[PDB]
Amino acid sequence: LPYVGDKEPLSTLAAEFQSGSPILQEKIKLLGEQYDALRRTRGDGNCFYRSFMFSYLEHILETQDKAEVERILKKIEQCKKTLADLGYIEFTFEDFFSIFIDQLESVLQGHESSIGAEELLERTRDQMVSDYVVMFFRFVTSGEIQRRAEFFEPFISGLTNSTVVQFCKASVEPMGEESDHVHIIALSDALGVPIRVMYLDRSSCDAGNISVNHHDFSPEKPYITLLYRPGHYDILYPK
Amino acid sequence: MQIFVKTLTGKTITLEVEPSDTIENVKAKIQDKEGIPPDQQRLIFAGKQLEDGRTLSDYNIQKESTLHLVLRLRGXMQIFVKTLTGKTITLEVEPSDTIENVKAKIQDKEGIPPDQQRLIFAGKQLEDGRTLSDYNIQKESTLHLVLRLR
Repeated sequence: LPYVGDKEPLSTLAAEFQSGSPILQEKIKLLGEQYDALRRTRGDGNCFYRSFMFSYLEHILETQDKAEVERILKKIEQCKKTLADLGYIEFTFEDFFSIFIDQLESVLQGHESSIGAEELLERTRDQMVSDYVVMFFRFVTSGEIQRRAEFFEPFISGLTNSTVVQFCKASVEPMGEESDHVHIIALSDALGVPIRVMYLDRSSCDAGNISVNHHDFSPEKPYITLLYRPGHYDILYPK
Repeated sequence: MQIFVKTLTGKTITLEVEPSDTIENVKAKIQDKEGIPPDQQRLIFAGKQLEDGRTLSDYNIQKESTLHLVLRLRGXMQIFVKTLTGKTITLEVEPSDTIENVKAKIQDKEGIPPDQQRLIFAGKQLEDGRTLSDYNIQKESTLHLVLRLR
């Protein structure tokens, strides 16, 4: 149950399917040709948000991309503003914004806070930091969906039978509420960070010619890459 | 007859279909156009999701009706499954999975014939056509696998 696991080789993935489906054994073989390792994330409602959190912060840790940090802080300001224009009172989201902004700056090396891979791991492995950051991402997602209620409405009405506003309050904002495609499009646009989702299931339309397919979210290979198996996200590391 | 499918990035996919086609036929046509496996799609019309053994007719879908395409990307949820041999495995699931889908996932990992499987939770046998949400089984529950032949 650690919110985010140690780096494992893909052999542990392949051991889960070793005695089972040949399609999956092959897809995992093929996934090994592009990805070295995975980080399992705990399978609660927030696995996509937790995967994203850690993958992005690890990206800024490893890259020291100060320009990416500036850029995303602008996107975060504009989000702050749209939640303002939507009647959200600051005391309902701005604490989440402050916690995340501070994580982001702590991952930049050079100054006092400055943390390394291990303290980032324990921070995202500690309920009382990880959860606040999940919530930050949920509020950015909610903001982005309501800002575009008209575009997302036909997809949301079919997903749930809710209104966009309903959806936002019952499906996006609360802790634990599972995310889906709408959530991902919204967060990726809202923050402007690309995501590659490798889809690992048993589908095989072309017998004997197997590939792993993937869906790209792009507002330049996505530096966030997630493993998805119907129902659950972990983090992938490319070669 | 043509129909259109709108995607969450604003693309519009044009399909050639017949009113008697099933939703699975349409998903196959979408796979050919877009490269999305049919098991990964969710088609929507008039605020309703479209079920695989039903036809365009069944949903009143006529010439140049516009559908909507969402990818099956829901998460997080893992549950445990303990066999009676002390092996515990993890399973990736969704609250909408039928117990049948769950057994097909157990076959994906352990190769156990779904016809042989019985899943126990909370003192009862779990029924093939109900869902994990029917049972209010959430993340990190432990289902118990039991085998019977015939």
